[PDB]
Amino acid sequence: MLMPKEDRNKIHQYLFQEGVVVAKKDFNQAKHEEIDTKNLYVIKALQSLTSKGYVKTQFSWQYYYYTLTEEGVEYLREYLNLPEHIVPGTY
Amino acid sequence: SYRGVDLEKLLEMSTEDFVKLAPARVRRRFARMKKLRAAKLAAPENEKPAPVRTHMRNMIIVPEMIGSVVGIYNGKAFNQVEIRPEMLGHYLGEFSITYTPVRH
Amino acid sequence: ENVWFSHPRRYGKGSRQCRVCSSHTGLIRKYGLNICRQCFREKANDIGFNKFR
Amino acid sequence: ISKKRKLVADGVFYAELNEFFTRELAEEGYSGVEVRVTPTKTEVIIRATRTQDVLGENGRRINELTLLVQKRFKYAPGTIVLYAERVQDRGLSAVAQAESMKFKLLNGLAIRRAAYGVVRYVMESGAKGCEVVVSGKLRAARAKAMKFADGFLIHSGQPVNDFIDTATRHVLMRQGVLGIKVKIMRDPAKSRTGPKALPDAVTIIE
Amino acid sequence: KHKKVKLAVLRECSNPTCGAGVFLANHKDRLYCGKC
Amino acid sequence: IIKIRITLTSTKVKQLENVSSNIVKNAEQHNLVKKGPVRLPTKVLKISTRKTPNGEGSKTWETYEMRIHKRYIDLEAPVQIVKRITQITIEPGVDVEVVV
RNA sequence: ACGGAAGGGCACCACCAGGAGUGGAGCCUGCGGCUUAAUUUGACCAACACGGGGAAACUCACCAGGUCCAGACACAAUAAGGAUUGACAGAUUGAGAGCUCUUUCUUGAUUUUGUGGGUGGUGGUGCAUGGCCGUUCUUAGUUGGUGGAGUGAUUUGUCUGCUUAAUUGCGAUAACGAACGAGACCUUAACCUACUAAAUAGUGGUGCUAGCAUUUGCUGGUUAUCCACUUCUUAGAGGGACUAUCGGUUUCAAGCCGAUGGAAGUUUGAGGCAAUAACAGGUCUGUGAUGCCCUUAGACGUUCUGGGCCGCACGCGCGCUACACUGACGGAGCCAGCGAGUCUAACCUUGGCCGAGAGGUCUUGGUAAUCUUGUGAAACUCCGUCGUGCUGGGGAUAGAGCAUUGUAAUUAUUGCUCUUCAACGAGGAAUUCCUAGUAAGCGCAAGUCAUCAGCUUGCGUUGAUUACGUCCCUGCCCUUUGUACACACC
Ligand SMILES: [Mg+2]
Ligand SMILES: [Mg+2]
Ligand SMILES: [Mg+2]
Ligand SMILES: [Mg+2]
Ligand SMILES: [Mg+2]
Ligand SMILES: [Mg+2]
Ligand SMILES: [Mg+2]
Ligand SMILES: [Mg+2]
Ligand SMILES: [Mg+2]
Ligand SMILES: [Mg+2]
Ligand SMILES: [Mg+2]
Ligand SMILES: [Zn+2]
Ligand SMILES: [Zn+2]
Repeated sequence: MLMPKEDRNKIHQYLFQEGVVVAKKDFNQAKHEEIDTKNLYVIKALQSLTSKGYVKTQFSWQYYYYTLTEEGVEYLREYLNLPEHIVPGTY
Repeated sequence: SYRGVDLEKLLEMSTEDFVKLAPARVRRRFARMKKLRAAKLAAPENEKPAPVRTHMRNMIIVPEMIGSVVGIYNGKAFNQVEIRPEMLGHYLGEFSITYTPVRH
Repeated sequence: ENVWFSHPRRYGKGSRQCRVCSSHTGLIRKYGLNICRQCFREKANDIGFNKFR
Repeated sequence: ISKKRKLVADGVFYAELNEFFTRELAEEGYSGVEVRVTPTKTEVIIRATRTQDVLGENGRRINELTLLVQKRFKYAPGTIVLYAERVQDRGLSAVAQAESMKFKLLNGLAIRRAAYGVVRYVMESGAKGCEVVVSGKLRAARAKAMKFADGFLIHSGQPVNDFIDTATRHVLMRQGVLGIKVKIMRDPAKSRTGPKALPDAVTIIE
Repeated sequence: KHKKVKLAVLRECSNPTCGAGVFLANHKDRLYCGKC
Repeated sequence: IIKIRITLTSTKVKQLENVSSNIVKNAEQHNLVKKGPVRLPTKVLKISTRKTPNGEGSKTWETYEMRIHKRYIDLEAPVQIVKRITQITIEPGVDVEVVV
């Protein structure tokens, strides 16, 4: 996808600040309920890096559930330039 | 002439005024392609304007589009009709038939 | 482009869908179920709908 | 919200949670959820055969599942609490047995061997009857259906609602889908709730 | 078929979020920047 | 002493009656004055649907029912032993609303 | 398995006796055909008001067109003097679309270009499948263990006879003992001057209190106006029926038939659930169920505009309205039950006002045994007009106007007013459903639903005639029997 850098950073920071992302399968919703970003943007940034790994997705009645993995925590630490003590919220 | 208004007054009557002398459907719709003049005037006189194409079959004939040639879409093959004062108050789609006559 | 990429979907069959399978046809809109008739048959016992008579 | 719509939506939410945990905690042996509503918080008691994988390291998995359910169902943090307690008897849960047999067929085990393993385990776990139906292209063919039964099995009347556990799973093999149906008739004698015998069972004292 | 002609190495208006990198384009009477 | 009404709604009649009887016994053992438990007619939320997932076969219909049962008991009680009698009822499946 | 073989039993998806019809008319609706750019498509007892399929847009799958990638990601061919993104205005376009161009600004390692690999698909395959439904089959049927018979397939058990709705039982007996089905069960509809309890149900009497009558009585309002009670209502726990009692008749019982009592005596009525084996039955167009195949950037993805699904020489199925006086029309009488309904918001709407109507407007109550709602339903009843005529039956077709829903009513969404006033004079051969609160007539709620019922799912109102049988027709069950059938008499 071709998404703004700041919007991708908003999604990335919510992901490695809460641990889980729940996005409705609606590729036209203007705003994500939790994140001030396009729902399409959230969904596709995850159909993105969840494919390299770093996350696990479950569909479950038109509602994607993404959960971080260990490689996810490491990669997002590197991405957001965070010190190696800020564990995800789920920890 | 329309219902109590001659052609001369019609040609000068603005859409808003004309609506008041029009049946229930059209005036309710008004209570709820302006390039036409660009072919009405930007064309040689004593002749007809160039056709202006549109998909809007639900456009009501007002006495502002009188004289213009409109290519109405009926799903394919824009059909050119000349807006005449008898068309007033009718939908654009009433003059571009959507189907082919069966002819068993 | 993005301006003309959605027409009104505020009503009619295209506004709503099954909350399970996102199908537009056969929807159950009673009591706010908003479930396809087939999905409702599949998970009627989970919701609390049972056959007695 | 009206009471009709409230209770209907509560049932719908229970079904949503049930399917979510069915899809998520399959490999962890999920066996069913229960939603208790307390004035301060809602509690969701998960029954999974493995109540350590659902928890996770220091509760990581259960906390992330709580986060997922909060974010999906718009719950203020702290107002919902998942507790993975236990499945008291694995062999009596049709859902657990169906999931186990699906896992066995997926990772490779003969249909008859896996089905009779499930049937034998259920019967030795105190059940008064078990039946496993495997339907589909057992070996690439006309898609037969094989039944493997032990004990007896009433089907049906009211006693099937009373004590019969049925579960249906789709196993996705490289050649189509196999359908697994597991039916367990638990012993009415050790019911510990509801009627303790069949309606036509008469016991006399002397 | 957006081609975006290469446009090899090379004023201002209101809405001060336009931060002095918003040079105008001149065909004729063109007072509108890229943002608008 | 404030007058409050407790409304109990549930699909499971046995536990709804367990809660209503716990409330009545708690009001008697705390020596309150209560208008008896009124049982408003159970709402049968029925829904009719076609059994087949397609359009083939004999047109066989299927009625599913959700019987919702409702109860209200209103009485007069002070704050501590009204909070305790609304916090004693945490039986699963019964929804309880206390209105002042 | 079949038989234009036999015996026994059984069924208004069979008949007899009948009722209501359908088939004939107009229209509604589905199917075929024809037509079309497309008229998307599945289905041919067990397809055809079926796909919950009442499609203006959406739905949508079809057609004429126009966008976007929502082509992840390991990888190499583009990037740190720009890989890329977007766009005012004008051409262009249906389009106020940066689609593309005129053309120069904006943004900046997110993409773009090719390989590999994914992703979506209402694209194909229901003869590759899961699941689910339908059907065989609404019948009473089905199966081990051990024993008996047979070389064996297999058989007995699972049966002569009575009995039952029943492979239900009496019983008989190379079987014995069991399992499923039936039944039992569960839901519901009947009753209960019995229990518990009710300004979310109701009843009496006190307050206040309009009318009539005036010796205290009739009917009334008093929704914070008191007290008592639960007959009506509600819903918990229970009771009640077990063919009870008495006759008759059964081989010998199982049972059956009468009468009495009873609220109820046909499994008390109606359902829900419902075995074993199957069908190349339907569904890949419910599914983020799914294998394989196909396609994947000029898309079969997705979205937008417009059209189509409804198109009409014609054939068919479900239906609505009728053909009239057992009626139509006008007044007046004024009686249900099942239900549904809005808090992030526009749902059910009382009442006031405006309007001939539809409808509009101002409020109100209701998240509901509370308000809509006593849903003041319709048929029906009474009193009148009509007067037997295509008539004041019928209301098709059509013209004009007024409203409502909707972004949008043209191919008329629907409602309303006036006008027009077709066929139809009870319907051939055929053919359907039905045995009691049933048929039929009658409307109402719900489902779909922004709007749109002539549909369906339920509900109540009025309420017959006929029969209480049979195996003639069409079928079903058991047994015997024949078979050159086993893809099983198509
Ligand atoms: Mg039964
Ligand atoms: Mg006859
Ligand atoms: Mg008729
Ligand atoms: Mg498509
Ligand atoms: Mg098939
Ligand atoms: Mg033997
Ligand atoms: Mg035999
Ligand atoms: Mg077939
Ligand atoms: Mg159609
Ligand atoms: Mg329909
Ligand atoms: Mg022959
Ligand atoms: Zn669905
Ligand atoms: Zn600018």
